[PDB]
Amino acid sequence: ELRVYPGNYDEYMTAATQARERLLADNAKKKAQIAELQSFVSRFSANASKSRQATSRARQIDKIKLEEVKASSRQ
Amino acid sequence: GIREKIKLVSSAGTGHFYTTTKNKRTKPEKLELKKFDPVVRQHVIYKEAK
Amino acid sequence: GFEGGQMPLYRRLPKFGFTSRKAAITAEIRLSDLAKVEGGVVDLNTLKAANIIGIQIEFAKVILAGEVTTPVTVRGLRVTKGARAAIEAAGGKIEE
Amino acid sequence: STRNGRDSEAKRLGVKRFGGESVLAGSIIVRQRGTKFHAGANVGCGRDHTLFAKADGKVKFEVKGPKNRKFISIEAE
Amino acid sequence: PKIKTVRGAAKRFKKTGKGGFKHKHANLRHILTKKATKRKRHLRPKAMVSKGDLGLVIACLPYA
RNA sequence: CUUUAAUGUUUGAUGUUCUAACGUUGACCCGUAAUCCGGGUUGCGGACAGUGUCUGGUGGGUAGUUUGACUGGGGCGGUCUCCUCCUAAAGAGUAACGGAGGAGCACGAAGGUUGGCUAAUCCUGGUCGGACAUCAGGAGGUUAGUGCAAUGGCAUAAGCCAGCUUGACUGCGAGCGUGACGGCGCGAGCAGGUGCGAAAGCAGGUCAUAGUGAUCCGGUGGUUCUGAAUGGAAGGGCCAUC
RNA sequence: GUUUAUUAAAAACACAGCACUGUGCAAACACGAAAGUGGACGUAUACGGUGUGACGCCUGCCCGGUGCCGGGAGGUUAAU
RNA sequence: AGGACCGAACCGACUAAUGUUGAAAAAUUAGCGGAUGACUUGUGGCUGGGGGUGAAAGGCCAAUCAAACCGGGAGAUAGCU
RNA sequence: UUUUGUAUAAUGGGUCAGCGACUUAUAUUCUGUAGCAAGGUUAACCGAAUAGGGGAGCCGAAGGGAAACCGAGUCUUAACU
Ligand SMILES: [Mg+2]
Ligand SMILES: [Mg+2]
Ligand SMILES: [Mg+2]
Ligand SMILES: [Mg+2]
Ligand SMILES: [Mg+2]
Ligand SMILES: [Mg+2]
Ligand SMILES: [Mg+2]
Ligand SMILES: [Mg+2]
Ligand SMILES: [Mg+2]
Ligand SMILES: [Mg+2]
Ligand SMILES: [Mg+2]
Ligand SMILES: [Mg+2]
Ligand SMILES: [Mg+2]
Ligand SMILES: [Mg+2]
Ligand SMILES: [Mg+2]
Ligand SMILES: [Mg+2]
Ligand SMILES: [Mg+2]
Ligand SMILES: [Mg+2]
Ligand SMILES: [Mg+2]
Ligand SMILES: [Mg+2]
Ligand SMILES: [Mg+2]
Ligand SMILES: [Mg+2]
Ligand SMILES: [Mg+2]
Ligand SMILES: [Mg+2]
Ligand SMILES: [Mg+2]
Ligand SMILES: [Mg+2]
Ligand SMILES: [Mg+2]
Ligand SMILES: [Mg+2]
Ligand SMILES: [Mg+2]
Ligand SMILES: [Mg+2]
Ligand SMILES: [Mg+2]
Ligand SMILES: [Mg+2]
Ligand SMILES: [Mg+2]
Ligand SMILES: [Mg+2]
Ligand SMILES: [Mg+2]
Ligand SMILES: [Mg+2]
Ligand SMILES: [Mg+2]
Ligand SMILES: [Mg+2]
Ligand SMILES: [Mg+2]
Ligand SMILES: [Mg+2]
Repeated sequence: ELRVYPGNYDEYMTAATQARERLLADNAKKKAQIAELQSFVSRFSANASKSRQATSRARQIDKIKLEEVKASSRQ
Repeated sequence: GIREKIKLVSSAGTGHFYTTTKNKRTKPEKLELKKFDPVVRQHVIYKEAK
Repeated sequence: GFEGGQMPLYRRLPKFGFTSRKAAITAEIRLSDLAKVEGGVVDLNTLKAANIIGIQIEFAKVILAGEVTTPVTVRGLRVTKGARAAIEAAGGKIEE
Repeated sequence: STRNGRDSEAKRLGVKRFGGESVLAGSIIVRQRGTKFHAGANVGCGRDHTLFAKADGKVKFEVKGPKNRKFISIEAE
Repeated sequence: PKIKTVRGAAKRFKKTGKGGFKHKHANLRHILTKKATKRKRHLRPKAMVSKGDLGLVIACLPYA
C-alpha cells in the first residue's frame, strides 16, 4: 500500500527506514515475551500448585498475534 | 482457500447472475458461458462481473 | 420453549413475512348474511349497523358461503365470481 | 497411547427391499458404495450408485453376466 | 393475568386451517454458493411443524 | 475575465499595553462591645486564574463480573465438527482416555457428449545406455490407473487420447432412505430453452463416500407486495446473494 | 519499647541514624458534592511520601524493558 | 544525669501443673518481664461501617469483624439436602 | 430416607399431647356433565338490586398468500399432467 510521508525526500528517508526498524523491534518484543512465558508453561505445568497459573499464561500466548512482516520490493 | 467467489451477470440486460468460484492466480481473465436466463426465458451469454 | 441449552425451535428457524395493516379493515361476508340487514340494500353502512361486520371496517367482500333467497341489491362491495352468479340467480343486482 | 479415537457416522447402507418384495415406483432397493449390485431390468442407478425402482413390481436378484455379477430387476406382477 | 405469547415464536410460525403450524425452512440465508440448486429449490416453500415438536410450539403460542 | 495597489469592510493568529468584569486566605474604616460575614476606600494580579456543558488522554483509587466440558478422584497431557476400515457377534444400529489413517480442498476442464485406445512386471535382440529411459517381438493378465486417506467399485471401462461444447440451466416433482427434531440424501417423469450424435439416446457437475456451521444483525442488485390524511419517499416484505 | 483481648511475644512492628523525592505558601498532601478545616498561628536547618534501619569498612557494572523527568522540530489524533 | 541497675505498690503475660458439663464463656497456683518513663491511671470529650483507629496482627470497633448491630427490600435465589 | 443394594456399624427420631407442608387469583388447553345450537354468550353499568335491561364486544360458521389480492378455492410458476 501507499503511505504519504510529508517532507522532501531525505526527511522521508529517515521515517520510512525508521518506521520499519521500530516495527522489527516491536515484533521482536513479543517474540521474546512469548519465549519467556514458555519458560513458566514448560516448567510448572504438571505441578499441582502452579498449574492453574501456568495455564493462565498458556492461554495468554494465544492473544499476542505478532504482526506479519512483508518484504520490500526494493530488491 | 485460494478459490474466490464471482458472479456471472447476464448480458440480456435483466438483472440475473449465476454465482460460482474461480481461481484467479492461474487465470486472471474473465469467464464467458452461455447460460439460461429465466427472466427472458432464453440462453444468453453471461460475462463475469463483481 | 426451553430444551436444556440447545437452540430452541423458535430460534433455529428464520423469521418471515410482515403484518399488513390493510387486512384488519377488510372483512368477508357470508352469502347468508344478506338476508339479515334491511329492506334489500347491502353496503358498509347497513352491514355494520346489523352487526355483521365491525365498526372500523372499510373494505367488505361477499363470498359464496351460504344460500341467498331474497333479492338483495349489493350497492358497493367486492362480490366474488362464484357469489355473483348466486346473487343474480335470486333476482339481485350488483353495482358500484 | 491416544492419538486415536476417531470415527464417522454409519451410513445405513445395505439392501432395503429384499427379493420377492412388492415395491412402488422410485422406491430405493439397495444403497451401496461401489456397484455391488448392477441395475437390471426396470431399475435405475443414482449418482451414488443407489439402485431405485422404475416400475412397480416384485424385486428379483439374479446372477446374469459373463463375470457372474449380481443383478437386480423388477417383474411387473 | 393473561398469558403472554412468546413474541419470538409468533414471528416464525403461522397457524393453518386444521390446527397445524407452518414455518420457513432454515439454511437459506447466506453462503448460498456451496449449495446445489436442487437443495436451495426444495427449501423455498413453507413447511409444516413436525409432530415431535408440535407441543413445543402450542405452549409458546396460546392465543394464535 | 486575469494579475495586482489604495482606502474601508467583516473575521481569524500572534505580540505588547489598558481597566471595567473576575480574584485577593494584602492594608485601613463601618455594622460591632466580633482573627467569621457583608458594605466602603485602596493596593496588587487582570481578561490570565477559576467554575459550568461537551470532549481526547490517564485512571485496580473504586465498583460490577467472568475465568468450559469429558476424565477409571482432581490437575497435566489428549479430545470437542466431518470422512474410511476393524472392535460390531454374516439385515440396520452399537461403547471405551480401544486399534489404524485423513478433511476444512481442487477443476471453466480434471464437467457434457461423440469417436477411438488398453496397463504393471518380466524376458530375449538393439549406438551412446548403465540394475532402470526410447524401440522390436513373446509371456502375463489388470498384480496397473483413479487430482487427495481407506473401503466398495470400474473392461460396456468410472482408466487413457482427440473433435465440438456449457445440462456445473430455470420452475416442478410420483415414490422412497435416514434422523428425537433442525435437517441431509436418491429420484423416474412433466414444462420451457440448449449441447453432443447420423440416429436410438446421453446430459439438472466430477467413480461414490470428507472439503463444513443454524438464528439474530447488517451490505449489494431486482421486483409498486405494503407505503400510518392523500401523491411520493424513508422503512419493511419477496426473490438472488455477501 | 510494641504486637495477633481468648492456642503464635518472636528473627516480626517501631526506633534514633541514612538516602531519594515532592512542596515558594491560598505550599504539596488529607477529610470534605461545597463552604471550610488539619498541615501550622509552621515557612525549605520547615513539612509530606517512600525505602533502609545504631556504630565501623563500604555500597560495584547495566537506561535495553516498565515507570518518572526534560524537549519541542516532525507524524497520528476529540469536541467545534 | 540516665527511654540507667536490684526490687514491692502498679502495668503486663514467658514456662509448667490444675481446670476443660470449670470457682472462671482464658482463671487459680509456683516461678516470670518493665517498674522516672515511647510509663501508668481516674473523669469528661472526638473519630462510624467500604468507614474509623491501627509502634501493622487483617488487629480492635460492646463475649460479634477479609467488612459491626437493628429494622426494612424479604417469603432474595437454591438445577442442592 | 437414599440407593445397584441396608439388620446394617449409612440418615432421622427420648416419649406423649397439640400444631406442621400441592393452596388462592386471573388466563389457555383437554375430558365429564348441563343449556342453547349456525349460532352461543355477555363485561362495565342501570336496576325496590341472585330478577330484568345492557350484544360494546368475544368465540364459530372459509381458506390460501409475506402482501396487495383471490375465494371453495388459493399459493408456487411463463403454465402446471
Ligand atoms: Mg436472503
Ligand atoms: Mg475488583
Ligand atoms: Mg448481581
Ligand atoms: Mg470437571
Ligand atoms: Mg452389521
Ligand atoms: Mg448381527
Ligand atoms: Mg443400545
Ligand atoms: Mg474425472
Ligand atoms: Mg466412450
Ligand atoms: Mg469422464
Ligand atoms: Mg472422488
Ligand atoms: Mg402516506
Ligand atoms: Mg427493499
Ligand atoms: Mg524487650
Ligand atoms: Mg494470643
Ligand atoms: Mg503466648
Ligand atoms: Mg488551617
Ligand atoms: Mg527492614
Ligand atoms: Mg546498588
Ligand atoms: Mg530504668
Ligand atoms: Mg497487650
Ligand atoms: Mg502469677
Ligand atoms: Mg532491663
Ligand atoms: Mg526491676
Ligand atoms: Mg472516658
Ligand atoms: Mg469483640
Ligand atoms: Mg460486603
Ligand atoms: Mg424483591
Ligand atoms: Mg428463605
Ligand atoms: Mg443462585
Ligand atoms: Mg431406585
Ligand atoms: Mg453407595
Ligand atoms: Mg438383608
Ligand atoms: Mg459394614
Ligand atoms: Mg448396634
Ligand atoms: Mg441406623
Ligand atoms: Mg448423608
Ligand atoms: Mg439420633
Ligand atoms: Mg393440616
Ligand atoms: Mg382469511
